[PDB]
Amino acid sequence: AQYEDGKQYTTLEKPVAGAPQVLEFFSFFCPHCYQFEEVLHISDNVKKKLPEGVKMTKYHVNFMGGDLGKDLTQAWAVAMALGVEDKVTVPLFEGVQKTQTIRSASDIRDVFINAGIKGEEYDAAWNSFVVKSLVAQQEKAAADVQLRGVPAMFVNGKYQLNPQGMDTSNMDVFVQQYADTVKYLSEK
Repeated sequence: AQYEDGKQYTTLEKPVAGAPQVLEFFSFFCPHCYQFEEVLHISDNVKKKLPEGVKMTKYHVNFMGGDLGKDLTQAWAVAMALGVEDKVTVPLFEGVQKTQTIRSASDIRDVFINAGIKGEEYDAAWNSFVVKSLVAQQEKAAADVQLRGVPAMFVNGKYQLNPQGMDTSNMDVFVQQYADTVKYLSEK
């Protein structure tokens, strides 16, 4: 067939019940994740081709970057809670990987402040139980699929995207194949 298990995607032998429809994992330390997000815009091109009624979830992971890595998972929880993902994703990626000006939890906080989130409102969220449960959600979702590398995308807790089975000569063409594959998997 045109889409083949083991080629553009794989099937989890241990499917995850109640999993988000489309679930993407990343780390702000992850070089291919910087490419995915800042250069290829995978999340965005996938979303624009998703069927009606299929929602997209994106979670951060702990297993890169040690202590700062965990701070970033908590910061991403804050971003989700406040709904400012689209204001902090670029400066967090560039702060960690481009300028390398993010070295501490305080430096992460600076990104949100510069983006216009008020200090008290960031700090309140950071220390909130709603953020603690969002951190838990992120950790649980990664645990459920035994996650060991990023970037990664999962559809309905059953299928895992396999971008290595795709031509990267042209970036535009790769992105649309990736997006078309997610849409196909979503209609399965």
